[PDB]
Amino acid sequence: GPGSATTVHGETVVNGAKLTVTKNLDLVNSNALIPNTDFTFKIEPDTTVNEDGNKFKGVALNTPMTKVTYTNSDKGGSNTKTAEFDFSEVTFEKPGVYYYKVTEEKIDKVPGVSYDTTSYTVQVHVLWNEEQQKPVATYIVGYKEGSKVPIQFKNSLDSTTLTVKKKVSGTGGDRSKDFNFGLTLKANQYYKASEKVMIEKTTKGGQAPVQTEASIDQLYHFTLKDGESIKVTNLPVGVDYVVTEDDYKSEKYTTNVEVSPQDGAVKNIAGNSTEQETSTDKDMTITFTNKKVF
Repeated sequence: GPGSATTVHGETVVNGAKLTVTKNLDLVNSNALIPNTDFTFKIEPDTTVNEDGNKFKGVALNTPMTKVTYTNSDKGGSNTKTAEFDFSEVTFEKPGVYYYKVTEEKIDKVPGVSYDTTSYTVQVHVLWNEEQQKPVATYIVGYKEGSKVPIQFKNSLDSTTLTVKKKVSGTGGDRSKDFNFGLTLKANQYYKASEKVMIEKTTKGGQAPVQTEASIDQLYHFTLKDGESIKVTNLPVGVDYVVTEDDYKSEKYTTNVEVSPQDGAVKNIAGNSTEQETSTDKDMTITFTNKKVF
């Protein structure tokens, strides 16, 4: 090489018959749990092409779908995964640019996931190869809306919060009494047993909010005084749950429950426990009112 420079008499080889598809899972809550699921990608001959001497409709692949898989254990990781399409076995009859469309298939929709609807046009440049004595997929160019770009799909993972509050009313209500509660989050296919969600308890005085963890499929015990709350801060969407307060009728309390989703319709339950609710993308506030009079 010139002076102190170092000369490499060739290059790193790129496989011009293979196309990488990248999945980026975009978390609205950076602490979100990662659901067990696939993302599927399909490649199809582009029908919209004007078939002249150089441009061709793509030749259909034998395996026109590929996928990436996510599991609960990916949490904390990069949340980027790759798959690949292979064009090496595709028989091209003549040199040309062969056009395909690459999309993400939203077949099994996961609660709280927003699916990328991007459609990439992919040009497979197929050049005559003197060695192999045939037309060969030589390089691949993909583009979205007027820039040649790596093929990436970006799916968004939303999650939610559940806030449980205690309110004491009546002239007989003890505002310094601790009421006992249980929270159960039920496991499903997306989020298995023992995965943990984050819980913050706020008390009304000088102490800062306290952090704890609750396991899916495991009863979580907590207490609340009037005007205190807990908040599940990274509750996944699609998760069934029950909140119950102990029975305080023998201590002369009446208990009612208010189930209030953010922009939704408030729900009043005379009694002691929520139904089995299912978490949605809306923040849920559940208030237990304990009333005592003379």
